[PDB]
Amino acid sequence: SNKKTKLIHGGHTTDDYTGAVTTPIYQTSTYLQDDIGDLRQGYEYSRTANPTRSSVESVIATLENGKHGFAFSSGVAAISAVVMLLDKGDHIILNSDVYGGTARALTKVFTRFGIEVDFVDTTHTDSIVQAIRPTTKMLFIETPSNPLLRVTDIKKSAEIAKEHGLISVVDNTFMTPYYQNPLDLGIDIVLHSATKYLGGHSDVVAGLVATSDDKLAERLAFISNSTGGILGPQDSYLLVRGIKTLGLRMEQINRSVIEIIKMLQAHPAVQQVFHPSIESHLNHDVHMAQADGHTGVIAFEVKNTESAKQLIKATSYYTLAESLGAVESLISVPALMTHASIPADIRAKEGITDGLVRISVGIEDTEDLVDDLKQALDTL
Amino acid sequence: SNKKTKLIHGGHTTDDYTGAVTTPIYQTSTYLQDDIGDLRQGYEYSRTANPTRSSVESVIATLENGKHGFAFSSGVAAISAVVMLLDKGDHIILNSDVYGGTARALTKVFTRFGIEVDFVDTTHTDSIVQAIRPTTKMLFIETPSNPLLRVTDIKKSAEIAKEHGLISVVDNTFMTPYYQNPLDLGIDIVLHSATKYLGGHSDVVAGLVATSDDKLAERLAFISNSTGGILGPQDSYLLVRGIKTLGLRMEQINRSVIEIIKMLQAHPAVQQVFHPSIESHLNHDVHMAQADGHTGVIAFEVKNTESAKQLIKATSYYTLAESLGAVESLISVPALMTHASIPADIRAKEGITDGLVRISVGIEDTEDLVDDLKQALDTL
Amino acid sequence: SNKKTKLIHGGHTTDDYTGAVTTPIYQTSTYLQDDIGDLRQGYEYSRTANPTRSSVESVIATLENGKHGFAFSSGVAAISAVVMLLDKGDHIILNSDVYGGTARALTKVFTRFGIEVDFVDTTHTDSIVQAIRPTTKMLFIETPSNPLLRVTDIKKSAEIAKEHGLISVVDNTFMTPYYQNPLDLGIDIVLHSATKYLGGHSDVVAGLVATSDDKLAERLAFISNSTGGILGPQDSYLLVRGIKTLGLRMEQINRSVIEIIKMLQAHPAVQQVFHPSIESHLNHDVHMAQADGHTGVIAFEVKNTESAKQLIKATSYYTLAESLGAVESLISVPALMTHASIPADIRAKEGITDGLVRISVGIEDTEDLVDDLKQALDTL
Amino acid sequence: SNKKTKLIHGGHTTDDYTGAVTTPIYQTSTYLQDDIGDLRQGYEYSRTANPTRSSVESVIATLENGKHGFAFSSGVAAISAVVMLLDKGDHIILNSDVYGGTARALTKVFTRFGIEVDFVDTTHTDSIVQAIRPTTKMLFIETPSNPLLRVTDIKKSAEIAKEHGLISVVDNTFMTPYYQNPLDLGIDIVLHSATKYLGGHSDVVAGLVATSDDKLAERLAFISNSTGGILGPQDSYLLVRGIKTLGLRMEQINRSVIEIIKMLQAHPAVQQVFHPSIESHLNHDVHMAQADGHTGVIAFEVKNTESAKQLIKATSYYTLAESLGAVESLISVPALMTHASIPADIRAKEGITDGLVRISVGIEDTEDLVDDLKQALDTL
Ligand code: NA
Ligand code: NA
Ligand code: NA
Ligand code: NA
Ligand code: NA
Ligand code: NA
Ligand code: NA
Ligand code: NA
Repeated sequence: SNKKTKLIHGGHTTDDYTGAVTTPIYQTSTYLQDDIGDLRQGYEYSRTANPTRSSVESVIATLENGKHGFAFSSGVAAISAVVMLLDKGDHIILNSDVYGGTARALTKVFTRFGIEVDFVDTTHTDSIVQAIRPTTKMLFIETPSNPLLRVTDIKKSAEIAKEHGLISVVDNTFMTPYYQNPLDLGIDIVLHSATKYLGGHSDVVAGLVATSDDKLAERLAFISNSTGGILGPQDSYLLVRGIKTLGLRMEQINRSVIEIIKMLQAHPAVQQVFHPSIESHLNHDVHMAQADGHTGVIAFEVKNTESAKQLIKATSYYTLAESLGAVESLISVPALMTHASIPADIRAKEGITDGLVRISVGIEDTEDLVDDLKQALDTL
Repeated sequence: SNKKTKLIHGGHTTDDYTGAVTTPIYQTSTYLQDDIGDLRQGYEYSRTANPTRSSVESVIATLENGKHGFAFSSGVAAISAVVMLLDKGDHIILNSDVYGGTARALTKVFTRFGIEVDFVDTTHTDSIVQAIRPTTKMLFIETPSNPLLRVTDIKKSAEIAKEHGLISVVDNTFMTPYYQNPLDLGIDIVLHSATKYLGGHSDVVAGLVATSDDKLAERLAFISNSTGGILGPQDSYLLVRGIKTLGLRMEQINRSVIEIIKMLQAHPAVQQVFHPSIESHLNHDVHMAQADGHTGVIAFEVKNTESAKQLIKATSYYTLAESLGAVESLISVPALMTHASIPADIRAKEGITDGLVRISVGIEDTEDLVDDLKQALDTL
Repeated sequence: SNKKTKLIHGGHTTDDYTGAVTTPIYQTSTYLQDDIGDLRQGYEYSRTANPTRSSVESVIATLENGKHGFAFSSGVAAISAVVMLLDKGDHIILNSDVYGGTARALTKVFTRFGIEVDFVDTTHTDSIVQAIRPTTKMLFIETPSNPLLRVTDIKKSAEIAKEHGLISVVDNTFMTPYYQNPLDLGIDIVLHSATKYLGGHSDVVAGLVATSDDKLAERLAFISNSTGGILGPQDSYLLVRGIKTLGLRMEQINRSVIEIIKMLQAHPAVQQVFHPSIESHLNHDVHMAQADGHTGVIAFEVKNTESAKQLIKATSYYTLAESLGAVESLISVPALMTHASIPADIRAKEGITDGLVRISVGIEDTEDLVDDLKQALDTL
Repeated sequence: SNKKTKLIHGGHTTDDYTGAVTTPIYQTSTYLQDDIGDLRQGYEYSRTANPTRSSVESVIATLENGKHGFAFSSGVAAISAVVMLLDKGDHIILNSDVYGGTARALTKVFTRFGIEVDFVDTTHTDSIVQAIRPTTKMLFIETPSNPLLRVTDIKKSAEIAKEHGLISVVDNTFMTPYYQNPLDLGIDIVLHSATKYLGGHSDVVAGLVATSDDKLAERLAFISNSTGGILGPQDSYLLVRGIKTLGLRMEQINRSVIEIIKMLQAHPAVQQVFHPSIESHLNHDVHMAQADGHTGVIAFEVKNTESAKQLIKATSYYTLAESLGAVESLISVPALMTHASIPADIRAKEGITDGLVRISVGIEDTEDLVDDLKQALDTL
């Protein structure tokens, strides 16, 4: 019925054979055949299918109201699988500030295979309509984006994509299936870095893909079986286990996000704050129309580089590390850690100022996270 | 010094920190930074590098006398990584009977990205010289091949490749590093389905790549980090553990192979036998010059389909399943299980007769495997 | 600072060496010594100590405000370890309705070693004072108990134990460290079946023990090293990971418990309800004085056996299985599943009527659990 | 049929449900019941039984020609389980130089429960007959023993035990089921530290017990379920996997043992050598009559402490660590590492001289182990 219930009882995460209430870990590569071609339960070679991976795939399919799930060895492997639906000469539109790893994959790997890529500001959907070429076959959207959390209208992107015969894809990592279901809004394919919120415990690198399209599912399965970026059984198990608490975690993260944003907007040592919950944020109405909660990623400006470094070292409960979506709260400085190769004045142009801090809110006590960040800001 | 010693003491498979005599399993995605950019031991994000994966990579690099190792989520992911060294318009030569999954990847995935592929009979190396085009950039060789175990001269293929500016690649799965070291013979890149002999226990799907070329290594690392077909830490650990016994396993397998081949050549219900140890086999001299042992895969002809099915069901110690390189002995019928989509008369043309049986010799008692197969053959 | 924060940042659950933000899994048995007696980081043999087990032990010690943690292969192994602090001729007081496995261990195993055991109603602490013999050395208390949730005054039990020179022990499984800290109230030793709430995901059988007493800790360590009921590294890792969400899980469980109890008290097909939150419950004041939340175990009477079976099969979100403390809600009938060997009229005497149902509330949506149970009750 | 075959095909180590050729890892604690009391495949709570543990138990039972297997969290937990077959006032005979952990368990833990223990020189079996008291109920034998490898006649010990109504137990760790089967010679119970050869890779701490006695099996199962020293599923899986190569490993170890002993007997810097293969060894005939191979543990005298330390640091392929039975060769000095608490002159009395070195032969190349040890000895 309701979401927290569905997280527990949706999908196939028990053992039909023994009744084990958790998915068995099939640390195995091949399977007995009773006769040539007779598969006991459909399995014959773990790259093609493995029952633990199948359990996690059924989970992501159920949670996104899709029909088919796919588990890859990482988020970028999921993305490469999806991009491989295209041929040389095909063209793909991506939102202009898409994830750095996504941009790198497209422009430094797939353009060598004749995939053409255009980055557009999808915050106005007519931008998409202008960028459509006769060779465009895919529209690829993150919402909200990193690290400034730009929101893209998912439903309109889906309509545009259908009208022009495009495969629509949403990287739903930041929102998770708990808050935003792109397939329900007409999108062809939804994907996730399960490395982040879904696994939720910073201990699995994994990607997940869901679709309701039988033909797209068949092509994805062919690509996964032929290029082989499959998730292993132990990581699939840890993913299923982590997803059990997704709702509780995201709701705690959201309570802290609201309180932390109040604090940041009030504080003198903080200028601009980037988050879709702020009513002045571009397309705040749109986000509210397509999601019923918020991501735990916030960005905000302090004065300069050394204020940011001071902030990092003054906090007791914000940890300096890569990734987002941990049980710990994480802090980072994009201009030094993710956008450092970009020349400084294009960084400034894009809003990636030297004092832009990104935090990924964890599940610590709300008041502790507010107080710790505020006392650290008070030293600036 | 000697090979069985090197299998135990070569590579980094202990913990410098605690002294643990086995590699710790780093079931983790990200890493604390003491300062922005200060990595404690070089780690920052598990897709880029993970210390358990690093342990297995150092093992494959050491065992092939290379400098750089790479661990992928499967053999075909290793192969796709290597093929992605090429650009649209580039051309690759493969041996004509290359692994079905390899052929499928190249002709149904990578040709859509403008990679051109030509299959040649590399058992005569001048075939390679004839097939070279101005656009050829890669030469890809399995030796010996599946399921008829054709041998290709590795050293001459390396010389040819160097003279024409080609990246040379050997799929060394069937021989393993214990018996055949392509990098020692001038090959640029060696790869493995570690799913088979290296893991050795039918419980990991994985690929491994080694090279001595710094620039090729840098490009492989970039491709692995951007397309993300990485092996997880638990599977890397199981790989290291399985490789410990590789020498003992391969030597037992070889003792049984010699005895089983004597039996098969003597038996009336058996026609042709395919294995590089037979002195009448094409390029037997070449194989002996480039390897100091044998693969555990044998193929042999019985009369027809139902003799093969009878054989399978009469044996007590040969198991009907996909894959090769298990501790169990495995039996299969290519014409029904791996070449069934090919029309019957091209199957016959290629030697894939309806009675061609393939066995992958395991580590059971030699006399038991000889006796069990012979008594099963005696029922034909 | 606050509890949800302490769950994330308390204890040692990162890797000092690589910075890995999760505890490495040391799947290892022994450790290199640089010189005879020189242990690099204190490890020499995994039974004596293993760094993953050490991580989980530091977690349980921190969460109970103790000094020493111990991880055993199960709850009953923790209990046997603690009972082995005694010698033949020593006497132990346990609360009269203690866990069936505990009772069985004491009366069918340890009495054969000359341990004498007396069961008393500890809901009145003067019962303890009456039962003290000159040979009594241990007082062992669960609060609240299974399946009728009797509450025992922990602080008074501690005072009594200190005055008469007894080792006081509390089985704190049902409350978890999130809600009840016996060591803070003077108890010598606190233990847990981490199989239940702490692991929280029905995928680890494990026990945990914490103490602040150096001498008791030394004796426990000696017993653990000599009788060897240690938890393995993979299970220790899964325990640490599960404990991360303990607070969020228990708080969701508590919201549903309050609402479900309102429903049960209102429903006509339900007679008595057993839970310490009910103000009419014996020692409700005491529980509130020693805990700041509630267990997720509830018991309640329906009419008879077949009403209970009907109830079980009418619910969609209550699962029929052993154990408690899962993410799923669990349902059971003690008179058939845990007290079936007791004659029927002593069952009735004790309150274990044929219609007594026990539910362990999970983390599903509150309204779904209320509605599902109520609609199932409405069919009676 | 033959032993290497039985290691691969004996026991239940595949999945009946999916056909998976390796045992699934049931990382689970409890199991769905279709009706109260209806267990789908006999499982209801993982402490009582877990299907991965059941797989390893069936393996040890098959390999020792027993009927019932039991897997414990360590060797000493197996031993404590077996000792708990006794009651206060019962008396147990152990061989005089039994494992230090065994001696410590008996004399410092179980004597506090009224178990009486007598150490006798079982190398003459009439010693056993002299030590029998009216209260003796158990006879516990290691053969060969640590670190001087004394041999005890197993068959005569069994006859003696049966005639006087004693439960006979053999710690068969050093020989493994591959070479010595005590149950075949009349022994009631056989046990193993699977931490050593059976797991074989220094990455599992575990114990295994096998018996053919239904009543003893029922009592062991009751003790295991009530005191809870169970092996977890991941460790059970790693045990099954390690046992696959037991025969190949032990045979390599034995080839190196023979050659190393020739070297040691010839070398001037080496005095006495302790190993049952030497024809001058006490009860060499007896060992040959009850085993068809040898343990990989050897002890030998060098001059003094600093010759032993020099030896350790001169070898390249002998590793300084606790335990025995690794793939690596291990070296140790009992007088400093296992017998250091014993006063020096009783050490000398027992033969534990300051220059007594113990090596556990691994699976490195034979000639490398001979040459490395000899060149290290040549520096003395
Ligand atoms: Na939505
Ligand atoms: Na649709
Ligand atoms: Na070679
Ligand atoms: Na070279
Ligand atoms: Na408390
Ligand atoms: Na105290
Ligand atoms: Na024997
Ligand atoms: Na017998």
